[PDB]
Amino acid sequence: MLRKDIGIDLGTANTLVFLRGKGIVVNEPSVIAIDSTTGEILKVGLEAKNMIGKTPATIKAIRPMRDGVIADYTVALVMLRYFINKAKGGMNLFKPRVVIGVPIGITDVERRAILDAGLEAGASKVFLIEEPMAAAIGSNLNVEEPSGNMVVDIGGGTTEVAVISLGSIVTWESIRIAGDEMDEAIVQYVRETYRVAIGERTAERVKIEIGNVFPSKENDELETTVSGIDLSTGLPRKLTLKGGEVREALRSVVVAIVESVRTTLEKTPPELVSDIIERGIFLTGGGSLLRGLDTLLQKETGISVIRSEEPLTAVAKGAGMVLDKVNILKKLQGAG
Repeated sequence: MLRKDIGIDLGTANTLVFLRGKGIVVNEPSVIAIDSTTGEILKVGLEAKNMIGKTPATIKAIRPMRDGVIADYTVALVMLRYFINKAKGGMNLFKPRVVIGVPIGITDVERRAILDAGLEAGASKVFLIEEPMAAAIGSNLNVEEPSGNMVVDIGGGTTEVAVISLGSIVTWESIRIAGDEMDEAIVQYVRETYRVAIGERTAERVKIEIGNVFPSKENDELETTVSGIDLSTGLPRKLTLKGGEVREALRSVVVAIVESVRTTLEKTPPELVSDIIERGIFLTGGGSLLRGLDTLLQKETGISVIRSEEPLTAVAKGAGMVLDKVNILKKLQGAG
């Protein structure tokens, strides 16, 4: 196409870009590294993320997106522009149409900030789409049908729970407790339990390697090691963590997620709840990969929980795909 159609999952942790007719063309951490004094852009993406917790005073590794929205506008803009340009494979004579995912609980001010960023970033037209909706579309769930589709989307910034029907969200809950809060909980557990200071990236690695929320011998037996500073001696220290401890460290976050799902179901229209019981709950998002999360939610809700086939790319895919679905596109907020 001359005018590209782009779908963007601008996450607090990772940014995915879908290009209609090509697929996912961008999959990089939502991090930008700059020279702390001049403001020169040093790196964007993976090379920038690799700097987190390891930068000299002359470099600042920034994650402009937080809680599913723009935390630092000027930096978010530069990052967004970089990713869009990269998605287009170089500037074209015609500015692309762009759809960006947003949390349902986003405010009008936060919405406008993203629309403006999109236009300044080079889009001819920008549209905003709720993440769970994009996630459902990207997963080929027939969102336009009058059939209850409950999606639990856990990203890095927010946990979104929505019951979808007729191309729209009927009931929902949006909490700013997700992937980032999980890493944070691990960092905190280690500090409090062992008086050892570890970084955000080490905590994330632990989450990925042995993160789990359902008790089982298998999960309890999972183990890995973390390295940091023993705050009692000031000496470097390596220690082993087992699944049981990580599950406990994640208890509060899980409780909050379980509660958001339970709360949404309770206020969902009965006919839709009837559909959900038959259809099951769809679990997706990068933050939903915790071991036994589907098992836990199924036990807590009494309803079958099905994991997304492509939990990381669903939102970007849907955002791109909606550009070819007029009936849904028509209802999205836009600018340009």
